[PDB]
Amino acid sequence: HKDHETVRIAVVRARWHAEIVDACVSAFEAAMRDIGGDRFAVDVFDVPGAYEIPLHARTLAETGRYGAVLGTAFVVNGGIYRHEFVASAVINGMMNVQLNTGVPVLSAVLTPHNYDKSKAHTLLFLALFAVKGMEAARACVEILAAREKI
Amino acid sequence: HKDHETVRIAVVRARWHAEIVDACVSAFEAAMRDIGGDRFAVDVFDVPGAYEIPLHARTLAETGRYGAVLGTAFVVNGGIYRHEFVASAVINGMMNVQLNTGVPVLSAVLTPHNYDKSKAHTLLFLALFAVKGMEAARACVEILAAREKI
Amino acid sequence: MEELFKKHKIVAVLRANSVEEAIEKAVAVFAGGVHLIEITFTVPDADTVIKALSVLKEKGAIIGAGTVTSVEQCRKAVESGAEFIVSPHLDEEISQFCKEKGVFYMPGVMTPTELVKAMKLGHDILKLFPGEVVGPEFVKAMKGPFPNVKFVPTGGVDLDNVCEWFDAGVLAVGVGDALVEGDPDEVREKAKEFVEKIRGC
Amino acid sequence: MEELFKKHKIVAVLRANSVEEAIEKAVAVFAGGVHLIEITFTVPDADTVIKALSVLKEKGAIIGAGTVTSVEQCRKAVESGAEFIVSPHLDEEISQFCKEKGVFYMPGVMTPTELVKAMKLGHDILKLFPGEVVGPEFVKAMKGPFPNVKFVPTGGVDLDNVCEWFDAGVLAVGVGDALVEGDPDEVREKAKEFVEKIRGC
Amino acid sequence: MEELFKKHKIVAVLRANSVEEAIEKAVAVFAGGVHLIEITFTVPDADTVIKALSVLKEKGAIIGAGTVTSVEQCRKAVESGAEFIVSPHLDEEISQFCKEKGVFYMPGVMTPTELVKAMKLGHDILKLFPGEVVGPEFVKAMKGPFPNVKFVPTGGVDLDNVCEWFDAGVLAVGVGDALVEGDPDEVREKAKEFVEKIRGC
Repeated sequence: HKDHETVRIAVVRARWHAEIVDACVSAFEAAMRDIGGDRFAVDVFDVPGAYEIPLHARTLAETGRYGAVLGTAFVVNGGIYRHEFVASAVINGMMNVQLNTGVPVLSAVLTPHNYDKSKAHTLLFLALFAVKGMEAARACVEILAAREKI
Repeated sequence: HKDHETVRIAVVRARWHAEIVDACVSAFEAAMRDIGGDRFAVDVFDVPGAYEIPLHARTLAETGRYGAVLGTAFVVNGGIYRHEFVASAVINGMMNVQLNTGVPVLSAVLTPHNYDKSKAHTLLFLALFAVKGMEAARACVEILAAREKI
Repeated sequence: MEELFKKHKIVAVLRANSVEEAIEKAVAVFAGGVHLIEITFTVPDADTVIKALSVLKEKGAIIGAGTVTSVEQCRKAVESGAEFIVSPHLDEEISQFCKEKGVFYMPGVMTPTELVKAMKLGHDILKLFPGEVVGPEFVKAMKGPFPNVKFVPTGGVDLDNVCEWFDAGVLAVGVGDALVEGDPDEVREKAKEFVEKIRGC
Repeated sequence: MEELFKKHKIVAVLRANSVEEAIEKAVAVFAGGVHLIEITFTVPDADTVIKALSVLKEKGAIIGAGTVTSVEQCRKAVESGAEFIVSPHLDEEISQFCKEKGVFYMPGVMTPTELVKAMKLGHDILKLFPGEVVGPEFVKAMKGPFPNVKFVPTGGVDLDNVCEWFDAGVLAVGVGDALVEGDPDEVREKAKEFVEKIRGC
Repeated sequence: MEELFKKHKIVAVLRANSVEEAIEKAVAVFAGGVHLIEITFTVPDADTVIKALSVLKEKGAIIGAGTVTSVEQCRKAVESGAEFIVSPHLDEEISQFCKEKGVFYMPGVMTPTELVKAMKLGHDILKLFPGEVVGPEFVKAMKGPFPNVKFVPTGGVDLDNVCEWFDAGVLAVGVGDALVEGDPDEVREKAKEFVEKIRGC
């Protein structure tokens, strides 16, 4: 038939610092509508944190119900322990998932240099996440379409 | 039949700094009862240290007897050698296990910025571990249930 | 709680914007010598804090919760293991709830009328609040008509006047920011200063 | 009244032995920058004053009445156009009357128990009285257990400490003799001084 | 916008070479107390900045865009959620576009003729620009023939003379580099200084 099918996109988002993580997701969804032109539709799923994204995203990617998956989280230094170990496992995890499933996984998992949850920091990240959301939507449409050209 | 089966959860815990690691495990078990409502049950296994968790947890995950596995340990800088090499291998190990078995593995392996086993430090970590236990129980129920929705 | 107040003579009052913050202060305070710790119920996720700090009970800590204004809040404080409940004001519903649950309750008062209503309900230990308004003078004046009433003032208490509060006849003093604010290491030193100052008077 | 208290941060409290005196002060106060004016109900023929000063409403004045101890007094304050009623104490009959009439009511309190009774009846803005006894310390202490309660103290307020009252968290301050006593020209200058001092803090 | 200009008395004018830079300044400025923020439309990818900063609207920020010279630019500023549009000069096409869209428009003027053309088109709030040429003297002089015209000067405004601009009768002042240039922490301190200086005059 003629390909007029909606491309399904999944977003998997961490519940920590949801006010910030969701800023990205909301911006992403709006941008997908602005760019996609209803050629794309997005479903959103929650995950406890960044750590579980690679399995949740994969379970979903291997289902064949999505053209692409966006993982997102705000991973910060809590002042107690080193967060780098998880952040490393997660970025490598998502990289491995797209290489194992054939479904591109975009990363919107941020590891800031500094975040003390100050008034200014909270506000800064809400805005920066909204920007990343918009960038991810553009990346989504362009990469999905680009792989279709091979 | 009707699904009224108990979800089996395994916990694999390091014997180093057991007073702290067990604080997490005890809190986890209590929280699983509080949240699970007897829909879940948890078995606990000991492991010498964090290093062996990925194989023990996997042996168990590949047995099919558990819906999910929680690994836990307190990995610290002994002042003698760098502990980061193991911590890296372990977090990557657990990430690889859940991606190889299809059984989510939760991480409650902590790598603190500082721990000199002072009075205050010991007490701090006993309480922080109890908190992580409670968080893990919530994550467990929610992620297990979330993957069931795909 | 009756033995404990007499034994320690001080209650730390914690306030925090997070679970981790509440824990660090509780530990600095406890590690520094203060065993009776009141967690304001208004700490975001106070319920988590109250339950997580139950680990310190095996080290001799007594964990309870303050700023309780309702029975629903009490129920959660009890659910998490609070040893005691402290309210900003005498409240009959809180008191009856607490009696049924077996959790120690300390109502707040400022005047003889309020004091008496609490006595008539069986509460001989009162939170005096704000201590900033009534002072050690109130505590002493009350001993005339109410020789059997014990107070634990909150506010108006620092290491500079803690001995005045004791000369006046308080049972114990609650201590706020003077004891619990600052870097956890500063907090631990402050706890030692309060314990030692009370020890000496 | 909620917007108005936030907007102006000051209420003049008038006392007079005559209608003409009350008018001259109201005008000096208003002309000098204070828009929220409370007329004590005890001014001889206060009803005349309240109604006569309704002319200032078209200039942006808000006219209400204070020292209300009963519903009969409230009825007359309402009859004359009072925007708001302020009582020396929380009074359930005044409160219910005011709710039925749609006139803003501000009850008086001094302790957490009284504060809470008012909260339970829907009054989150309280008259704090005497402010001379409780001070800015009370206002600040109350924010812990009652973070959503606003105060408008009367007494204990002058231009010397008005900023302390604001640092403590008051909504607005009522001002008595410090603002309204003296020659109407002196009164007008005092009103400017209070407005400017609050403007700066 | 009419209420907002009266309420805040200051508009930050942002300039940046990037999206991240514009955000950091907007946040430092906002966090420091300035709620009305104008984003020059010439910021590379200003459209991204305008839309990304829409998150601050729920915190009380008002986000608009400046240096608009055409209707195509206006359309994008509107598309991204600009609350208002400010042009370097009165422009009839911008004005008509803005009226149709319902976005507040503030035209720029320097002389009575330009002022009047704007009045005849329904614009009683004008951008005065450069304020560096005309000064507070122009603003005051204009009140004679144009008592109903409000100005928001840009340029010639610093914390050293902001009160002169207000004595002259401006509605609000726009502030450029004096407010927004420097390290985001320096910017936040400058915002506090401007707000406090205006607060006092």
